[PDB]
Amino acid sequence: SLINTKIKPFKNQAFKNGEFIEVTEKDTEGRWSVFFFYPADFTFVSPTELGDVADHYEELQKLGVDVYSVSTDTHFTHKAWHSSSETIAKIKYAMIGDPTGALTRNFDNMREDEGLADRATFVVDPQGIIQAIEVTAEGIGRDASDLLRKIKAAQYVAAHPGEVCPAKWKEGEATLAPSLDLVGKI
Amino acid sequence: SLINTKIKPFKNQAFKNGEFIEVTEKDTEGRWSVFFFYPADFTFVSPTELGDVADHYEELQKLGVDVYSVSTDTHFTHKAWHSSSETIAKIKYAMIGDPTGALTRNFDNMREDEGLADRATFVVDPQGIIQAIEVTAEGIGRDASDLLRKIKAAQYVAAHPGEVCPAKWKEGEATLAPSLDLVGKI
Amino acid sequence: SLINTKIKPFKNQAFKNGEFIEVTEKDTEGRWSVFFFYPADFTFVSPTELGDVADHYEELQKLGVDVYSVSTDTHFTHKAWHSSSETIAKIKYAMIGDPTGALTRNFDNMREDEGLADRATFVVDPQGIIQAIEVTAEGIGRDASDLLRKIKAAQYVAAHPGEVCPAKWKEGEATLAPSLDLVGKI
Amino acid sequence: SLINTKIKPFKNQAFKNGEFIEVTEKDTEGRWSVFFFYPADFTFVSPTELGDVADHYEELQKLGVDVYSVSTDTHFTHKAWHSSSETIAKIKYAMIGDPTGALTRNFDNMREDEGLADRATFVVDPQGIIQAIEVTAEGIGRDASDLLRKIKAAQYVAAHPGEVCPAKWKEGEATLAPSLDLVGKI
Amino acid sequence: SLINTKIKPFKNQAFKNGEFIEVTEKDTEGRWSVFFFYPADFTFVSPTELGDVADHYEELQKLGVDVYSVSTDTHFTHKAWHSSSETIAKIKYAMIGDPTGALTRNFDNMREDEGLADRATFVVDPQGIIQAIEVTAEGIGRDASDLLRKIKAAQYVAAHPGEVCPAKWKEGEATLAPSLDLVGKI
Amino acid sequence: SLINTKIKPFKNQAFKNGEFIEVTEKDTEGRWSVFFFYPADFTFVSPTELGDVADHYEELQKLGVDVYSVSTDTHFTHKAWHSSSETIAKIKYAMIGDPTGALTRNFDNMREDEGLADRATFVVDPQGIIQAIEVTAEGIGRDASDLLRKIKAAQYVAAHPGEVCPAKWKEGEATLAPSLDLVGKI
Amino acid sequence: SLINTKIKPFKNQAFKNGEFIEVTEKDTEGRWSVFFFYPADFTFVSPTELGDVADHYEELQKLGVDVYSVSTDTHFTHKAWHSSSETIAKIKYAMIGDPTGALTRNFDNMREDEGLADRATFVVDPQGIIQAIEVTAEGIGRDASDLLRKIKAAQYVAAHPGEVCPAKWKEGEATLAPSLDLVGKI
Amino acid sequence: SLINTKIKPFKNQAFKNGEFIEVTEKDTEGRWSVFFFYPADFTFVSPTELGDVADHYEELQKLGVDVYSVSTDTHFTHKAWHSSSETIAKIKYAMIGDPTGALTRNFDNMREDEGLADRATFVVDPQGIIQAIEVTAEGIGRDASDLLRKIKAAQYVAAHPGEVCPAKWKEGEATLAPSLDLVGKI
Amino acid sequence: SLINTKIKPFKNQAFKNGEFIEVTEKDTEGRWSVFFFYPADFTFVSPTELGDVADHYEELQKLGVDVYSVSTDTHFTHKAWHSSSETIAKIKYAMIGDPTGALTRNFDNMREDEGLADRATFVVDPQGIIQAIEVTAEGIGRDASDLLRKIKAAQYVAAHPGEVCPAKWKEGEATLAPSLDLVGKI
Amino acid sequence: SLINTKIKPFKNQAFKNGEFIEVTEKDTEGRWSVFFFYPADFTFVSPTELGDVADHYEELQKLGVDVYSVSTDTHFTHKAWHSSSETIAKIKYAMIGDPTGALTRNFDNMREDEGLADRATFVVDPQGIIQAIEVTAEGIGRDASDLLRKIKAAQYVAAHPGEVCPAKWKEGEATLAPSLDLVGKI
Repeated sequence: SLINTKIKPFKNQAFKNGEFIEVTEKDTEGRWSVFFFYPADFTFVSPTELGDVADHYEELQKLGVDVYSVSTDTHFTHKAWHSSSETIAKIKYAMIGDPTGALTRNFDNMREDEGLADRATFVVDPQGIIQAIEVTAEGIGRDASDLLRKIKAAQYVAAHPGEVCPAKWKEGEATLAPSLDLVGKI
Repeated sequence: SLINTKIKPFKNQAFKNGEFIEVTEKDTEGRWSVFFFYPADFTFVSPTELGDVADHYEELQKLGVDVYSVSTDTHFTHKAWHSSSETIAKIKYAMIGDPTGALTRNFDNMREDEGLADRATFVVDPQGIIQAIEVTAEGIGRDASDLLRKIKAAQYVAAHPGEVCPAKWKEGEATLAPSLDLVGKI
Repeated sequence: SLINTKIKPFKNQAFKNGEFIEVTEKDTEGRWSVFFFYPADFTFVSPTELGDVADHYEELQKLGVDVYSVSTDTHFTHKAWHSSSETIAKIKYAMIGDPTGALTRNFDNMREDEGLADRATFVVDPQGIIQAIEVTAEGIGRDASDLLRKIKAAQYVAAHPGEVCPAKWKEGEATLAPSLDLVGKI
Repeated sequence: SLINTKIKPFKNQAFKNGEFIEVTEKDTEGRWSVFFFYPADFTFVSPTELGDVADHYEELQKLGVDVYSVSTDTHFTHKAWHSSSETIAKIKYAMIGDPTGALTRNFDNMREDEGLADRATFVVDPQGIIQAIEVTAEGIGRDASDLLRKIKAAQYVAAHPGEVCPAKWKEGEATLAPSLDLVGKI
Repeated sequence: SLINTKIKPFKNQAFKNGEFIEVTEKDTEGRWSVFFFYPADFTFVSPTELGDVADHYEELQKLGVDVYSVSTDTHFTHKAWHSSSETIAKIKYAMIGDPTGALTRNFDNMREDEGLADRATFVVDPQGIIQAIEVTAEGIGRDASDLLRKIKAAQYVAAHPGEVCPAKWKEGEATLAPSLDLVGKI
Repeated sequence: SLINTKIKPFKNQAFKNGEFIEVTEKDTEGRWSVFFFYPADFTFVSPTELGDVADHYEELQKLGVDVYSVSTDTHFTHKAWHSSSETIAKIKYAMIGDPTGALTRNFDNMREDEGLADRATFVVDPQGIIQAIEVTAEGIGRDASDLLRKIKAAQYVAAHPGEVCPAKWKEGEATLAPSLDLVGKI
Repeated sequence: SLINTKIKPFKNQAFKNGEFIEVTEKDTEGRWSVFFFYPADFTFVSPTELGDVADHYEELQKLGVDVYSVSTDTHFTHKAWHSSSETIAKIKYAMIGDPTGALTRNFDNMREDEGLADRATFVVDPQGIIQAIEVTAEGIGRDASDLLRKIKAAQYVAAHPGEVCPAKWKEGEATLAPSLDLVGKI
Repeated sequence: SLINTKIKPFKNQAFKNGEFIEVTEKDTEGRWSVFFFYPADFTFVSPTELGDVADHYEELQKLGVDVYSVSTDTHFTHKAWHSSSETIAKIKYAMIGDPTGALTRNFDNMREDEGLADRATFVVDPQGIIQAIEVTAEGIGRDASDLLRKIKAAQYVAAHPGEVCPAKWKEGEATLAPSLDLVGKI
Repeated sequence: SLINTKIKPFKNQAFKNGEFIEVTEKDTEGRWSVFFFYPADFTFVSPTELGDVADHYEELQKLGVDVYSVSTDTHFTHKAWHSSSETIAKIKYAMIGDPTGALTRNFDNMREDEGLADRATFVVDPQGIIQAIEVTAEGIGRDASDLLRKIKAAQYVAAHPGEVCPAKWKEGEATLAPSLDLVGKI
Repeated sequence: SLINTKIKPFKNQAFKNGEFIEVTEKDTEGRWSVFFFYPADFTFVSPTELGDVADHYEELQKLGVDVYSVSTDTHFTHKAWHSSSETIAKIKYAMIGDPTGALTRNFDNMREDEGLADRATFVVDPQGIIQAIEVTAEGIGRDASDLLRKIKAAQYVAAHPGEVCPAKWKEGEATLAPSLDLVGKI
């Protein structure tokens, strides 16, 4: 898998809050990032997923997490989608266009027979290492609240070497401190 | 991503409720299956994840879903861990041993430098097609509840061709019906 | 050059007068076809080129010519564009989506560094042979009147073997009857 | 195709206004150039095409555009043809001989089975970049007026970065200015 | 060299006494042939050579010999040259056009850097076997008289197996009858 | 063809006027040379050919032309043949032995199924460039007088740049002076 | 065979007397080493073998020999086994975990179809050279006292260059001094 | 390792009790075999080992075990060695000669830089499966008694399906009956 | 070495008793044959060797042995040499001409840098198997009497299976009988 | 053939007059050497051949010729053979062992299917060049007296440049002085 591997350099145009910009791996350095891939603009499941992420974007930014949604459509298409759909209109993060498919292939996420990216999400830490991955079938929407829980645990372990987050962990709950004595006792 | 691909043939020994059994892809045919990979027996995060799934086993069995946990330890080791650990003793699903690492590699889930599988979960349908995937870093435990939501979502899309489950879908909530009129409307 | 070569098999989804249909080379056999490639939807020059063609569609149809616009965007995007743009709304011909870029590559017309098709037009006869080709730079708009002239010339030499259309030929003007005596005399 | 690519180096013999000269890519550097390929000397369609260009040569020269006709015939043959045909007689631009076919293949315009070049026109800017391409079947003549419209549009875009020419643009007509806001509105 | 080898199949367009015909290796079978290669039409040395051969055509036809001149020019060019030159107009044999260079290459006679054939002559017997080869530099004209002496010698050995024509041999002169007795006696 | 190419270096043993000498490319530098190949010593046609050349040796030497007869026999064999054949005895030039076939292959003159050289002659100028080539069948003898005309024609054009020898040219006749004005005239 | 070859570099985690340590080839430099491979933890023959060795561990240490048991199980497993089994509990040497199977493949001792190491023992001298090898089938336990005999013999020939140990050799008994005179005598 | 693999086919000349014979794999089928390799005849350690094996030949024969000693010497050398050596003379089993090194290489036992076999012993059961392997360095002689124990253990397991022999097992001691209940117990 | 290998098919021209013949391997089948290679005709050591063999030809023929002398010269040269030399004149066996070098190379006897065969002798039995080989430097002549001792020895072992000829063996002396007693005795 | 090639470097153990030594190409530099290959020790023919050579050791030594017998047996076997055979016991030259078959292969003298050298003899000069070769079948013994003749003739041609030894040459007999005049007269 790509788990625990460094993301690859990339260069893409994106639509973000009314303007076109260029995004590269340099923009991710030193930051937590979420690469949110979806099949295509103007579809059915994708907007509700992108809307869901938008509903948690202020919390993600406060956590120092940037979000980049990615599809194989052009940034021009994203711009138009943003103007015509009310749920896409609330998006204030960068919507990356990946028409050559290089960003999508970098994440091993292209459905070759369709020219579209699969429904996948990648959490990337400040050193660019992928810490959590989620991929679902075409007809199955993702859940932003699950993404957030995983991000908080990833941030928690980064700040607490020697500790690990048990299943279901949430801020305030007990963690584990790996030791030779704890081996077999849990 | 192995999303939307058929699982490959396999034959592994396993430990299940007191005895050793052989498990192959034939056992998965016609059923919903969950392949739950974890790094190693007698560790910290893993036990909590395995117990968490055990807590939902009744629910999963009622959904006609079989659980197969997998690690590169042997089935002998799984039996030993099942005797000495409170949490592991409550496991009633099959614990597959994958010492050759072939099962783990079939799922592109091997940490080659460690000889251990990554923390990955695969939801597989009755036709052997992978419908959902989740992979997390070593120190981040999974949450069985998220898994259950995706499973139900998958079973719903399988039972209702023409319908897809939007973001955060839960049984009882509206679904979407892809059509030409819906394009751009959501 | 692809001049005088037969078009290759293809299968693509498209938007046409309110509905999504599938187009293959079988749909072009026995008819005159114009493949009209453009970079991307929601752009600037492309809209004018598509409208210009739509302005001549009545004429092209009387001539028994089908038109297929092609871009690497999806058919969903075309539909959204057909609804938000007043000039695109007048397109009554098929708008083919080519997200995998296969069709575009068949016509050797892909700008690989952009994942977008170049501004090219191909006139194909009923036998599937390419009789005319036009390609212009990104910022230069094509002229539909010019396309029509080429089509009529191609249709003339088609129906009148042994006869060829000289420079500036139009419907009704003098043609040439290639013979040994005329050699070197013009 | 070769759209937006730089022309390759070449060195060929040509007949021009009563004398034999050598033409290389250095001759095109700093100037706008049209490479006009035709199948063969002493034929039928070609004559009317080369003459049509000669009729527009004054205009082309005023626009700083040179013209180079090309066929796989030798320069000797061009000289004889110029001195035996009233139409070819009025040609003042360079008539290049490409007996090795190298120039023709550089432009990917060789009919390998006949050893003759196809009816292709290439508009090359002062930096050697190909900005417009036209290819027609053997029995279809080209129109020099169409060529002039493309050169003017090409020259205009080169002189006005940030501006593009819509379909059917002519000197003095409204041009487009690609903005983020214009996306989807045109 | 190609001495004593069978010519390869070919299919070219040629000019012969006011008309255009097709020439294949099937037209040579059953007869004596002379393949006369020259650089280019409308030149200097070639006409004198083609004319010289024309001055011996009568004698050759009597000897059942067919002459085919070959250059990389087209058959159209040959027709135009026939008309414009006093010496060329008296050519009654077939003038083959080899624009693809295939025929010239079958005889290993192409000057690759010029795209023109070298000054070479090949004498081929009724079975397609090359019996004599002559090749001279660009500025060295051939002599039809010598061609005839060789044609006669070739025809003599063909009709008199066991006998060979010594140096300088000519019709009605002492030939040689190879035998074990003559070894080292001549 | 090997026409207009430079001979390759070589180092062979030869028999000349009663002694064994070594001949290399150096020996040809700055001198006109004729490489006279023949199949084998003690044969039939070859003696008469080698004798014919012997008769024109004065004339050739006077013209600054050296003669080298070549066969795949050794130099020992040449001496023996020079001592037993009245005609061979008159040979004053060098008889090269090419047992390895190297020299013969340098001139692309080997009958591979026999290990013997074909009946071929090469005229080489002082710069080592092949200016004339003649090859005949096994049973056909060569005519020295034909060689001299070509040698003279070769020497002429070498000392009269800009001028070319027409067909049948002989010392003391009208040569051609190519130009843009003589194109088509002749 | 790997007999008389140097061990390859390796890096593994081990369990030793209550703690986890890292072992590499560096740790064996300058000491006699025994690499004791076995199939899997929590099994039947293996425990008795490991215990057999533990019972000889004091004598081995007096001989300056370190012992490393190796299986493809993890070091966590070894710890659990050390706590749960009475015979394993008496092991005071390092228990190496080799989940990648690298150490195992270095010694060409992997049962590829099981992902388990074979029942093999290797004696390695201070310079890392293998001086003795033993491998038995899955069902055949090894005898630690035979190991010791070979170790003592390996140490003897090492400290006495010029002497070899005959069969059945025990400390104190006669040895041989290879000489030319001793050839064929014994 | 070659453990648990089937021996390959071979054909070698051997010396056995005064005469020369031929041994092949066929001779090992249905019986127990011990392939005893040694470096060279007329040496020091080897004689003592071969003699040791001789001392146990009765015991081995009663056990149904055939013994083949192997070295890269010829069978001629073996005979001569069997005459001049008191120890070798007492050998009554087959002494295989393997000058091509083929038999030795089948058992992966060749010291390539010496052309001599290493000191290795293989125990092969009636089905040709290698059950035990022992290899010692040049100066370390083997012990026949340990071979016997291993053979008896190999025979006991073969004759007692479901049982395995623990460390230090000898006829009359406790064996193990692998079962799920025993996992972790020993 | 070629010793004990079968000769390869060949077809060469040869001179034998005043006539030219063809020799192939069919000629050698069922007969003892001697292939006598020498560097070149008309030399120095060769005649004496060929003459030496000729002095023994009557004895050889009586023993059913044929002789084929071989050199890379032609059969014509052999004929000439047969007339001019009193020694060669006595040769009654076939003198094979091998101008292509194939026969010589079949016997791995070519001096590549000279194009001449080395001084080698090969004795070939009726089944085409090479039983004796002799090769000497350029200046060392061979001795036919020794060739005769070998032929006789080879014939003896062929007609007396189980018997071998000791060193110096000659018609009449005692031979040896390979067995088991004579091992190490002689 | 290895005739006229330099011997390759080698390092081998050997038995020489009661002691083992090491022989390398160094030992042959500056001296005449004879390498005598034979199949195997303790055989039948080889003994007589080796003794025959020993009978000529004095002579050979007085000539500055060293002898090295070679077989793929070890030097240990040679020693034992030198002690159990009256005739091998009289050998005073070096008996090289070549169990790796490397020395034997350097002289292209290995019977691959037996692992033994063929009966071959090589005479090497002070510069390490092979001047004479003799190879015989298994059952054909060599003659030392013929070897001696070739050795003397080889020493003569070396110490007398310009002279060669005719067939059957023995010291004190006529030699040949290779020159242009003698060509053909012998």
